[PDB]
Amino acid sequence: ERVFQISFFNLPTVHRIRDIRSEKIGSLLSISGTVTRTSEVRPELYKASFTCDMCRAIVDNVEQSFKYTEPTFCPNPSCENRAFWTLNVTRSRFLDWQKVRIQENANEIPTGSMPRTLDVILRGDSVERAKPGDRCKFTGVEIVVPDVTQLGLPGVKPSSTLDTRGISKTTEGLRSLGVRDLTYKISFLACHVISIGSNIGERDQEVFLNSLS
Amino acid sequence: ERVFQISFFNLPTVHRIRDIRSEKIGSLLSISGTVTRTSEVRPELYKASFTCDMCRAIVDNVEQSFKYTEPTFCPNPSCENRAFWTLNVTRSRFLDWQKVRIQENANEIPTGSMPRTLDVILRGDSVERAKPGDRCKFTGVEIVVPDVTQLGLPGVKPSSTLDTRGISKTTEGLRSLGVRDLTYKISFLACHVISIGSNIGERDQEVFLNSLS
Amino acid sequence: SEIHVRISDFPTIYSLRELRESNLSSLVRVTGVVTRRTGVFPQLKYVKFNCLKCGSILGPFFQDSNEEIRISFCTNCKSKGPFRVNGEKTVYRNYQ
Ligand SMILES: [Zn+2]
Ligand SMILES: [Zn+2]
Ligand SMILES: [Zn+2]
Repeated sequence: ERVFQISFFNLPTVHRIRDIRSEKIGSLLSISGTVTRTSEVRPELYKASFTCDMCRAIVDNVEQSFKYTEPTFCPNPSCENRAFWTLNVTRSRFLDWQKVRIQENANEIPTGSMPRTLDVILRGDSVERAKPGDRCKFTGVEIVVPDVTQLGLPGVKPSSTLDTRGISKTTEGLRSLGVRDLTYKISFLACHVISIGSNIGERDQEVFLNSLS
Repeated sequence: ERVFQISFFNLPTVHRIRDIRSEKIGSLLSISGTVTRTSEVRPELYKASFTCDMCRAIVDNVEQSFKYTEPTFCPNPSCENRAFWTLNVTRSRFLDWQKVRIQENANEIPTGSMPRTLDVILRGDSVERAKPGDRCKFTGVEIVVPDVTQLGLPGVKPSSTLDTRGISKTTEGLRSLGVRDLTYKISFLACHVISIGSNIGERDQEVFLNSLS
Repeated sequence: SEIHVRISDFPTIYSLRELRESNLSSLVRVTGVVTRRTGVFPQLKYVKFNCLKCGSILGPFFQDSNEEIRISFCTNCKSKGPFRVNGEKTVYRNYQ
């Protein structure tokens, strides 16, 4: 099956990098910025195909959303456990992936502050449409990505522990639980990349005169 | 596939139970004896159907020769080990098996000796043709069966050890070998059973008058 | 006991900047300038083990270049004990 990508453009407003707020996470947005770093094109696990460790039958077309996930269904009835799996990288499907870093435009930086950066990720056909040093308008979705460096930051960092209310227990003997931090940074995932001119306002001549009306 | 059985009968000679010697093991033979005990008809594993433990795939039509055997081939190429298997008793094939004990005929006993018994095994259609208390002529093969009671008997009991001459070893460190005793007793595997008269020389009358000439 | 076949004059020509999702597990012909190279390392090719329980030396097994290979049975003492790779009886290929 061919993967399709929907690219939206001509959004009514264009946001600065510093205008990005947490209320717009998971929402369609258009930002602008100057590209500083471009990574090389890398494969991203889209449709993972797994084999169970002890039943050893192959299953395919597993949804992959950001962090790496393994299925717990195990549809064959031969075995009885869910957690143990092994990835088949040859059989699984991948998409193009690029992490391009963008910086606030020089006219948009506030009075005394330094420019702040943002890692926007391009997937599929949008990859390699941005060059080091040009001004690009990215249309996409404001996403959120796990950050570990917020451990030393002041303030109450949210955390997640397992709720145990409907679980029966006995004090037979022979008390451990899984608690994990909720610390994140805002990132962007663009479906449309257009390069507006770095100015204020292809070697062959034929392709140039074809472009002009 | 049905399980065909070849029964031979009318051999030129019939041997006594004390005429049984080790040099006729694996040979066609006819003996006569008085049946003393008959066992319940039981199933015997004829074609085993096994499942590999970590392949979890089934294999069938495995020959079982006397003692219980497990295949080590595993034509499924998923596994790399041969010893580990499980038996599926429902899918495997069985055959009718009976063990009947026979004793010396009264005239055949020597001068001062007590009668000696032999366990003759009937398979297939020959089961339940031997009844307690009658003189019977068995035709079959002198087979051999493992015996544990010969442990304290005088004489050198033969034993088998692994021959280790072409096996390379290293004294890395961190010497055990498998040895078994080859002690055996003679038994009989009969394909044909006929009940000659317990005398020296069916209630309905029609079935009796039809038999006469 | 090993003959390597080298395919020459592959028609499709790719630059390193245009390798994409479609070229995985496929033959690509790419040009470029070598920046730096590592030393020649021995990679396991015909891997041979020994069992710590009995000291028996197992048969040679081919090492796939994709992943490490491991053995779980001894076939002499019938144990799943810790097997160790001995380098004197293991055969290697060159790696760079
Ligand atoms: Zn499974
Ligand atoms: Zn197997
Ligand atoms: Zn061993």
